[PDB]
Amino acid sequence: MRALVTGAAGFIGSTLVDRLLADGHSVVGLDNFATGRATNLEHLADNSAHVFVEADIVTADLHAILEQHRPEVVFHLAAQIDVRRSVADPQFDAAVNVIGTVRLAEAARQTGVRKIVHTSSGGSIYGTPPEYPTPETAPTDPASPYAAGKVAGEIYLNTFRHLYGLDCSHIAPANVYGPRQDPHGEAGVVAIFAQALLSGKPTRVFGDGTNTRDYVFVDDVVDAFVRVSADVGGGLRFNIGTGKETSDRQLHSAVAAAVGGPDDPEFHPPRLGDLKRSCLDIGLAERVLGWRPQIELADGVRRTVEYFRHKH
Amino acid sequence: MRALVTGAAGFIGSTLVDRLLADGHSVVGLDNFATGRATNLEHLADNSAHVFVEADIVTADLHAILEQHRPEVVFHLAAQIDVRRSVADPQFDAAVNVIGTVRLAEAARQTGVRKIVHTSSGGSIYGTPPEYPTPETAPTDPASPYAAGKVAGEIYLNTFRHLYGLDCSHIAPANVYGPRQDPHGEAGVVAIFAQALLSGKPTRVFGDGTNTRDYVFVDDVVDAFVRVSADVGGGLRFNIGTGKETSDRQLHSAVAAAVGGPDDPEFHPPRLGDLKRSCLDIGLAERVLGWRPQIELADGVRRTVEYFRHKH
Ligand SMILES: NC(=O)c1ccc[n+]([C@@H]2O[C@H](COP(=O)([O-])OP(=O)(O)OC[C@H]3O[C@@H](n4cnc5c(N)ncnc54)[C@H](O)[C@@H]3O)[C@@H](O)[C@H]2O)c1
Ligand SMILES: NC(=O)c1ccc[n+]([C@@H]2O[C@H](COP(=O)([O-])OP(=O)(O)OC[C@H]3O[C@@H](n4cnc5c(N)ncnc54)[C@H](O)[C@@H]3O)[C@@H](O)[C@H]2O)c1
Ligand SMILES: O=c1ccn([C@@H]2O[C@H](COP(=O)(O)OP(=O)(O)O[C@H]3O[C@H](CO)[C@@H](O)[C@H](O)[C@H]3O)[C@@H](O)[C@H]2O)c(=O)[nH]1
Ligand SMILES: O=c1ccn([C@@H]2O[C@H](COP(=O)(O)OP(=O)(O)O[C@H]3O[C@H](CO)[C@@H](O)[C@H](O)[C@H]3O)[C@@H](O)[C@H]2O)c(=O)[nH]1
Repeated sequence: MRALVTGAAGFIGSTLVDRLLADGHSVVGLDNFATGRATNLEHLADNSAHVFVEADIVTADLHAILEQHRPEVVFHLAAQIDVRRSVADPQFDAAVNVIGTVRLAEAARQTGVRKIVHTSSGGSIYGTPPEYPTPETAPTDPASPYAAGKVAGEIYLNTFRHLYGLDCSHIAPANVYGPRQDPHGEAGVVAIFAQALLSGKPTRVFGDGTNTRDYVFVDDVVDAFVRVSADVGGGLRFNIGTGKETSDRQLHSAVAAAVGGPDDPEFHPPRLGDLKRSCLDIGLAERVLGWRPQIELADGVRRTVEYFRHKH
Repeated sequence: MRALVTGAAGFIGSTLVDRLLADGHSVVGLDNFATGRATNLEHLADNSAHVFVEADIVTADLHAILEQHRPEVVFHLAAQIDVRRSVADPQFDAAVNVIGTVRLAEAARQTGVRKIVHTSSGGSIYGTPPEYPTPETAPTDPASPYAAGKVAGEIYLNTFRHLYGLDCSHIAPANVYGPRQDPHGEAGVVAIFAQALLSGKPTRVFGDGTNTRDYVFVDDVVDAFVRVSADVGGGLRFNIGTGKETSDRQLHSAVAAAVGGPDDPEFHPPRLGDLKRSCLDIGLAERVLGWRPQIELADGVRRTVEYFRHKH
């Protein structure tokens, strides 16, 4: 099939691009390099089944782009991804994450696109949820502008589905980690710990370091995108995670074990917008998509540390 | 108290301004005259308790404005209001209704505003709902971009409530009508019918004319706004309607009776984006706010026709 990936120059996006090409699809990648990296795509230079478009989803002529390339499925990964940034500038986060999504949907509905696969935020959209692990039936309750914009994106796509019959599904990942995640990003703790511990630079947790997340490996997340791209799970959100909680402190220890050396992070003040706990019920993805994560944290961390070590 | 009304030059906005002034408040009205009219406020020219600011919520320095005027309550009525327009240009609708709301919330949380009263759309946010009359407990299921943006607005304000403790409640009206509603557009059917029939100009219904809405008089909606402006019903949405369905055909008959004119509408094609039925369960507003609509359709329609007959 023909696929278009927004945020294609990014961590998850470039990984998804590689997977789709392997699966025999032709791919158009779209990115403005806000946080993505050309090196994530540089190996594709001579592949005729791949075309890259440098474009900003907020302002670009998405209608013209989609009219040219006629993607059957659009995988929408382009976003402002930093929670703290969204607090600093909710307007900008909303422009990229809400307006960008709306413009893409409006383009897609006019150009024969079959389905948009949205990227929500399983890790943040439920806010402080009524239970853990958190199922998709739990109400959204965002507590950061980033989380709100992701919810708004889902709703707008659901709307276009009613309005025009433009199919959509929402991939809602937990905390994604692995190769190609920006070591110099403001977010992505696994990458941050790995890079710093390899370099012997200081590491820090926030609060008492008890804050928990659900750490899911990139290759597993990519598989979920592929599964949901077919005519299945239409109209629905799927939590994509492991259903296992790992504290800031516990993760540090695991990364230290993989790198070697000391396991002694600093403790810094909590950050406004960040939730205390995150753990996803992944039953729906199993039942409906046949999706299950293959990579356990210890293995994923080893893989990620090794990757960083080699590239370092 | 100090109050600021966005959309103050509009139909509901100007009516609310009048009420707030009568209740002894100082009022700042804010509008860009996208759909509002200076004539709706011209009677206030010599009232020292009223100040008007011309500003576009999408781009104006709202922080500066709130820092100057220091409202305790912001009544947020500024919006793109036309469902079909939202279908024709979802980006523009999203810019005004989502981005505008986000910017206002970001301004308000910085200037010591106690509460924002949002205006949602009870009539559209539920889409095709599970039951009629529809309670607030029914899931939102928007089927127009306008409805989606109203839902997104709610969610962002709920987010700012978590983030900063900026209080919010969502007034979610059904179909509001009465004096000052503009008769010259495609929205505001009661006004359209009333002025056209008085003028002997053609009228029309859409589809088979059986579509229903819940018609609630402007003064009733204004009272709900005032009631919810106190520290009451924090974090909640309130359906503001009558809980009675009137079809397009029945409405036309009602307006024709009030005017004393012919009841012979043309029949035009359906409008994409328009729901078939809309009816609100108003129990929650009664319980929490002590609010009930006083004005029955027959009486409200009479008062609406009179507005056009007495108009300067
Ligand atoms: N990494 C995680 O833990 C995680 C978990 C849940 C959700 N997500 C979502 O997954 C998606 C991919 O995130 P990631 O982890 O790969 O981060 P990333 O920053 O590597 O990927 C985001 C990509 O979007 C691009 N982009 C940003 N704004 C753009 C714009 N206006 N126009 C065009 N392109 C733009 C960036 O340049 C980047 O390449 C995002 O939607 C993110 O919100 C990530
Ligand atoms: N009329 C109804 O049936 C009804 C019911 C439910 C919801 N609402 C909501 O009630 C509010 C008022 O609607 P109305 O019926 O009075 O219509 P209206 O068009 O008279 O009022 C909207 C006002 O907002 C102003 N405005 C629009 N965009 C603006 C911007 N970018 N910056 C500043 N001002 C801007 C317009 O100029 C106008 O004065 C809106 O939020 C609308 O969505 C209306
Ligand atoms: O130096 C650091 C950085 C982070 N953390 C902790 O690591 C966790 C994860 O933080 P971060 O890597 O910044 O990710 P999140 O803010 O949780 O959000 C990520 O995971 C979400 C999952 O839904 C995505 O939506 C977001 O885009 C993505 O940035 C938190 O508990 C932080 O306190 C540390 O202890 N030390
Ligand atoms: O010439 C006309 C115009 C409208 N209608 C009918 O009247 C009804 C009401 O339509 P309209 O006045 O355009 O309002 P809505 O599209 O229902 O939306 C209104 O009511 C919502 C209630 O929440 C608000 O959110 C919106 O801002 C407001 O425009 C519909 O069934 C139309 O078919 C006619 O029969 N003839």
